[PDB]
Amino acid sequence: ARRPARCYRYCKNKPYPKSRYNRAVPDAKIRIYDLGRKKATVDEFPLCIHLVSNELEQLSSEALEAARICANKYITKVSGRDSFHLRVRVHPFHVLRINKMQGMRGAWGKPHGLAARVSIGQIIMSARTKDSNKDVVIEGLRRARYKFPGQQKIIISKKWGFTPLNRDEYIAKKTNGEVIDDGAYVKFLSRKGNLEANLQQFPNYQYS
Amino acid sequence: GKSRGYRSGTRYAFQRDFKKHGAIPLSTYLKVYKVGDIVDIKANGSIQKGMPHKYYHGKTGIVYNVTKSSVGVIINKVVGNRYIEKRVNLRVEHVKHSACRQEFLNRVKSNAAKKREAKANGETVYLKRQAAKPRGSRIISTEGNIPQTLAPVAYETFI
Amino acid sequence: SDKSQNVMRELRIEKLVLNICVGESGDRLTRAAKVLEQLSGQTPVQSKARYTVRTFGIRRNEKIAVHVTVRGPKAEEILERGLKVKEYQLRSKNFSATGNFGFGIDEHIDLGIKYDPSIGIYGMDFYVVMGRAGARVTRRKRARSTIGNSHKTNKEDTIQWFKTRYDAEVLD
Amino acid sequence: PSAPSREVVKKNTSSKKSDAAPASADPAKAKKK
Amino acid sequence: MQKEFRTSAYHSRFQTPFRRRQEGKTDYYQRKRLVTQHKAKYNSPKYRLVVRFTNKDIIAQIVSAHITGDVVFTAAYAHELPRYGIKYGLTNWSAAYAVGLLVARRALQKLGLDETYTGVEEVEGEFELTEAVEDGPRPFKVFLDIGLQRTTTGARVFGVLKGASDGGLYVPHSPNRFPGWDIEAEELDAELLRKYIFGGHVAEYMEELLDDDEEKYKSIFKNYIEEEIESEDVEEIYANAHEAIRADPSFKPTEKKFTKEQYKAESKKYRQQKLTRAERQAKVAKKIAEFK
RNA sequence: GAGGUAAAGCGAAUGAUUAGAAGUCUUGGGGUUGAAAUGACCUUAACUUAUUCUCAAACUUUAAAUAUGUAAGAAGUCCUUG
RNA sequence: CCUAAGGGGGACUCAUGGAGAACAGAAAUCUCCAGUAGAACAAAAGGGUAAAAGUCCCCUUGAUUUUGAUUUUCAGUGUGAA
RNA sequence: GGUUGCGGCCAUAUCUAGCAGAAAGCACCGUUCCCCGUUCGAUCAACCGUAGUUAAGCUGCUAAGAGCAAUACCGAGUAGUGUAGUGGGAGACCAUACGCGAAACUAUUGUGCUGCAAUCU
Repeated sequence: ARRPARCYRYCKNKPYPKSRYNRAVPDAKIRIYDLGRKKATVDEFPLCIHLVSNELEQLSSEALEAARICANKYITKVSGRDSFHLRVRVHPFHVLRINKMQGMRGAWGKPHGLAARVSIGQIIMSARTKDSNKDVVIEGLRRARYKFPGQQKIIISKKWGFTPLNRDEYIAKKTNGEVIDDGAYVKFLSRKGNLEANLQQFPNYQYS
Repeated sequence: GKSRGYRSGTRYAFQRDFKKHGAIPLSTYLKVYKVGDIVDIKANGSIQKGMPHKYYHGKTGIVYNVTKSSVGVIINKVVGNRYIEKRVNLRVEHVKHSACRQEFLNRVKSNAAKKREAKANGETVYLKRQAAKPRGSRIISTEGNIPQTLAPVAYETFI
Repeated sequence: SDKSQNVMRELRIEKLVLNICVGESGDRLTRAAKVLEQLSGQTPVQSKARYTVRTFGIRRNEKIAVHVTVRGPKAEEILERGLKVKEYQLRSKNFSATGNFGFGIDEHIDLGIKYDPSIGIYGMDFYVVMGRAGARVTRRKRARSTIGNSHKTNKEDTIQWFKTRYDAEVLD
Repeated sequence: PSAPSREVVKKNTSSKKSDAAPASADPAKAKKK
Repeated sequence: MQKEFRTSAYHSRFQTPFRRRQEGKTDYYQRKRLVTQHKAKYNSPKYRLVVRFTNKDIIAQIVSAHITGDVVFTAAYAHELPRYGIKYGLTNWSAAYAVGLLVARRALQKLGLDETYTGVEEVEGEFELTEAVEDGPRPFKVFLDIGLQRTTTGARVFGVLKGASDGGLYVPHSPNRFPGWDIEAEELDAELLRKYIFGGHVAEYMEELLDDDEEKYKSIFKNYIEEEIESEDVEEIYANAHEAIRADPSFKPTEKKFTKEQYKAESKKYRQQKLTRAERQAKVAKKIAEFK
């Protein structure tokens, strides 16, 4: 049924999303993007590891599903289902077309599948875990790379978990009462807005 | 098939600016246009009468006629291998004075003003504009500004 | 200054609206209009259905309800007549967040008007719109604006004003 | 007597069932049973 | 349960109306129709007879519009009327007539068309427009501007209109809005217009109220009683004010008890000044400190 | 002067969309309270608030590079009056 | 397709949400508050429009006569339209 | 300097929540014979300026305020891009050379100016 992925590897066409102009589009294979202990707070998983695209390329949704399943299975089998949080950072929004399913007359294709367009340096999957669980997660992502076409790099992030702060400035902000939890993520105090609300929301804030 | 109507392809050009819809400020209706004046053509989407064609949106021309609520504007358009004389009737809402003359008109006054001063002083003065010349020699003092040595930095991943 | 005990901050009735929403048109609506003009002494107005609903049996642009607006001392007189029917006992869930209130009588003859058998009996909605001096600010044509927060009418202020004026009880 | 009628202020020209009128958007009026 | 409406995105995309539209003072549709001049009359200005009524005043200005702002030609205020002999009821229909007559005469005095275009010297309620005089300058042409206030037959704005029309100004108009106009029979009753020109309605009200409600008569017409003005000689007040206006249409400013700088210094005492950035910074620091 | 393409944006409008958090259920169901009170409870799902991941040829506040209109004087500018 | 859905003038503000009123309830009618247009403007889609170009009311036939010029398509011919 | 009338630019002017406002002005405010319009003198119309109030409107000030505006050893000379090579790479794409050069983000600052006429402790 599926053509080989080599037929849809390159970003040759303009983005073709679902809209009010194409409606007979089937759903993407990947439906879950957060796996593992997704409800864990920021502090339990300081280590972040990314799979990063070195290619301007298209990845099919079923390839994303296969890689997600492979990485999840390996990391769960080795270190347990609650030792990590894996997030897929690409969503398939681009509709691929197929023509045959006379000649080149009326050759406009029909929806065939979904793909995500990734750039060079774009993150495909991220995994936040404990430091002691580093070598496991890498090997989990190293296998997921086999489900993708092109070249991908495994990069250990300098930042704390999924936060945009480095591992040293997150500590600097937390020890000053400058950060609170909001479930799986955090909220940072801002020096702008209403003073009373900001002081109430961050009671442990040492003002300078 | 093909559609080539009057306002085809004018989706964004004839739009009002963001947070600038509504009624026209009346300084538009108070400006006085004379024959020979130079005006910038910019179609206003809220007034559909006297609206210019999409080609003339962004063109500058000569006012050749003044009517009750409009002015006649002269535009030169390339059609093939020569220019064709066009005469467009435009309501003053789509017409603004071009600022290119008021800059040049001041230079006419300044050149006249500077020439009479030199004549009154009996000297000669040069009024041609000059392009930016190469800069001349100069001495750089390092007192308080001793050079700092810079080097290319090592590669590092920041994600 | 902004003194609460100012002369112009006194609550008063702006208007009293009487509504009879008979679900059909024709004779019954005309008789309801006759009731309204007998009660208020001024010509009522008929309101058309905004859309067609099969469940209610109404069609768009069909004259369904009839209502009238009374102002001045006549509004006060009719309001106290209606409160006699309600025997001066309203609920806390009769006053809106904007300081107005209202109720509904089931029999219009209880107001003190002569019963007739051609006319029939019709229930009625009384609504009282409360307001202070300076509401014209929000209604005039030139320099129309809003009303300041302290001058606004609210639920609690209307509740205490009603309890003071009519010595009635507001079921909380 | 006079017969005045309330004038039109809304803009809904079509004679169709309006918004905010769905089934099952109501509570159970017979909850006490 | 319902979405909060006043979001930051709501304020970011909000397009505020014009300053004098948000004030609810200038109708820019009508202002565009009035101000805009035929482009072939290049710098010839259109003149507006701006007529505005307050609770205590009538303002009649002759205005020309410009890019930097409107420029006033002449102005007449109802409180100038006591100088001409009208002390009470400065917002009458007849007070409006006197204000219109005064502004028309003052404008023609400023222009220099006094002997020519004297106007309706004998006010008899007849509908009339100022025709041009042959081999002479055309009469001053001004267009009425009533702003946001409604067009009703018998309104006070058309009292100023009639006063200016009888004063020699050429203000195009129709008599179907003057009081005394019959809508069913398309003609104007000159008698009732003349009655409202010389304050007949107020005199009739005093006559009708004096013999019916003595207390309401005393309260409403307290000024007339304290000045010993009966209903019979009210018309003479306006008739003499007309002659006084036509004789001396000049403007006499009120002699100021204080100078401009004295007013400025006295007023500057009762104004709060903006806090320095350091002051509000110190306030924020003190609030943080007192919050432990 | 004009533009709305590249880029960018979505804790900015439209449309698409991942995940939790805290609240309202008073106009969601399930159960456990009651000899009945729709008045509490635990849960799923809905909304709301502050966040979060990813997008748009027929979305956009913003907005290039290149290309494009006009002007750079004697048929001009100024002074007086037919 | 439309004697108005054309023309002029005037008055008003829309979709929606919240809080209230006998029957009346998720949907009738009435009141207030909020409401940058999230409505409507015959018909596709785009643009435009808030004391209006939207809704309603009043009066009307300028949807009239004569013939020229101009714009678009363009040969700078016709037709249509403006 | 305050206020009013008519404005220009059309948020540095808007929005939310509080407080203050001498004089004048404005305003709310009182009445219904008359012109006039309404289901309703609420709006609109007229009369009085007389009986009252700054309660509101209006003006000004406050807010580690929302928005808006401006600036920058902010991001960032980054993204993008014109031109060039018998450059690299299987390709996708990338680097370099001569040029131009963002947006978001970050930080700081600010919160109407002004024209004509009249008027005022």
